[PDB]
Amino acid sequence: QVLLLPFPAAQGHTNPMLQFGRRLAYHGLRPTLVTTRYVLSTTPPPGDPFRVAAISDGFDDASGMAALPDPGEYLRTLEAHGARTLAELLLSEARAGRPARVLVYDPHLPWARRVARAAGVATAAFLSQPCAVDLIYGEVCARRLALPVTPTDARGLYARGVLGVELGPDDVPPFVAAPELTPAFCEQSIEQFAGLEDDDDVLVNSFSDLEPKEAAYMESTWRAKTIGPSLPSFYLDDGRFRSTVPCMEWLDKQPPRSVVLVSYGVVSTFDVAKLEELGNGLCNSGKPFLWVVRSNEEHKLSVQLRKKCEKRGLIVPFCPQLEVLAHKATGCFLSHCGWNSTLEAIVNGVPLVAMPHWADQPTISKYVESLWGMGVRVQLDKSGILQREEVERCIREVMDGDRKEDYRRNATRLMKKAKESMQEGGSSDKNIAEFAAKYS
Ligand SMILES: O=c1ccn([C@@H]2O[C@H](COP(=O)(O)OP(=O)(O)O)[C@@H](O)[C@H]2O)c(=O)[nH]1
Repeated sequence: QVLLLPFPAAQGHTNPMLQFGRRLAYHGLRPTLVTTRYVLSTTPPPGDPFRVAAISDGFDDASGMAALPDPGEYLRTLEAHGARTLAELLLSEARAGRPARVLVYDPHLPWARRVARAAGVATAAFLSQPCAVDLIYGEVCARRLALPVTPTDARGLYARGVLGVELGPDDVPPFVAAPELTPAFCEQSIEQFAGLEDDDDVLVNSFSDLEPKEAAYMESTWRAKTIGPSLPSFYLDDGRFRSTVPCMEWLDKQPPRSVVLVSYGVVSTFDVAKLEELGNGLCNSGKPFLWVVRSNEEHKLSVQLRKKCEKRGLIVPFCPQLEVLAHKATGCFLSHCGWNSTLEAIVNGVPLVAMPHWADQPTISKYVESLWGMGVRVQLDKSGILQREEVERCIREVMDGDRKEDYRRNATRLMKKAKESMQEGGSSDKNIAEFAAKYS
C-alpha cells in the first residue's frame, strides 16, 4: 500500500527511497518496492518490511539499458512499457485487496504521476538530488530561465538569496548549462518539474541545515519537504552493524584515519588513460587506499597498475560503502560527488576529494569546497584532463595540508547536523512524521 518507484537500476535512488519506506513501516504503513521484471528476476528482494512488485521496461529477460544504450531511446521504451504495466499493477493490486494509498515516485519517471492520478492514487515525488540542483532545473521548467543556463543566471539566484554559493562555469549543472551534450538528460532533468504542482506531496532527500536557502526556496516554490539524509538509522545515531566483506578485514588492519576510499560511482565510465592517471595518483600519494573499480570497468586496468596498487592499496568491484565510511581507518573519500556518496560522507564526517563528471556532481563539488568547506575539488588542466599529479596533490592536501583540520572540522560539524535532522524532533524527522500521518 505505499508504493515506492525509483528509477530502475539506479541504487542511488533505490536506497534512499527504501530507507524512507522503512520509516513509514515504523509508523505502521505497508511499503512495496516497485521495480522492473528484469531487476526482480536478477536481484534479491529487500526483505521485511517490504513487499515487491513489478513493472516492465520492455526487457524482462535482459537488461533494457544494455540493449538500448541511447538514453532517449531507453527512456521512451521505459515510458511506453512502464506506463502500461504500472497501470496494470495499480488495478491488480486493488483487485488483490492491496489498493495503493500513495505512489512515491522518482520524477525522472514523470509518466508515473499521470498513471497514478488516473487510477485515483495519491502521488508523492521523491527527489534524490540536492535542492541546489533541483531548484535550477525547476526554474527552467517554470520558464523563468532560458536554456542554456549561465553563470550570470546563477549569480542572480545567489544575489536573491536562493543559492548559497556563486556558481561559475565549471559549477553550474551541465545538463542545463551545456544541454547539447546530453539532450535526453537535459529534457529528463527539466521534465521532473512538469506537473509536479499536481502532486499531493513533494519530498527531497536533503536536510535544511545543509542547504538552508535552497531548501527554503524549494519548499516555498514546489512544496518540497526535506526528508533526509535517508540512510539507515544506525548511521544517524537514531535509537527508535558489521559485515564479513573481505575488504573490511583489510580496513581493520590499517591505522586510524589512514585510508583513502575511491569511487566514481556506478554510472560513469573511465577510459584506460583516466584509470591510469587515477590509479598512479593513488599509488604516488603513499596512502593506503580502497579503490572501487566496477566489474564492468576492470578490464581497463593493466597488470602493472594493479601490481603497483598491491603495495598499499586494495582494488574491489564493490564495497559496503556506508560501512567503509564509518570505519575508524577511513581518512578521506575521493569521490565523484554524486549526492548519495556525498550524503554518506557527511553522515560519517569524512572529508572529500571531489572528482565530478556530470549531473549533480559539479554543483555538489562547488558546495563541498566553497561553502561547506569539507574538502577540495580536483583541478583539470587546460585541455580537461585529470593528471596523476593533481590526484596526488588533492589527496595530500586533505590528509596533510595546513588546512587538514579545516576540512575535518566542517565534515564533523555537518555530520552532527545531519544526525540532528533525522533524530526525533529534527527538521527532516518532522516532515517524515507528517507524511506518515497523512497516509495513515
Ligand atoms: O561500491 C559501492 C557500494 C555501495 N554503493 C552504494 O550505491 C549508492 C549509489 O552510489 P553512487 O555513488 O552511484 O551514487 P551517487 O553518489 O552518484 O548519488 C550509494 O548508496 C552507495 O553507498 C556504491 O555506489 N558503490
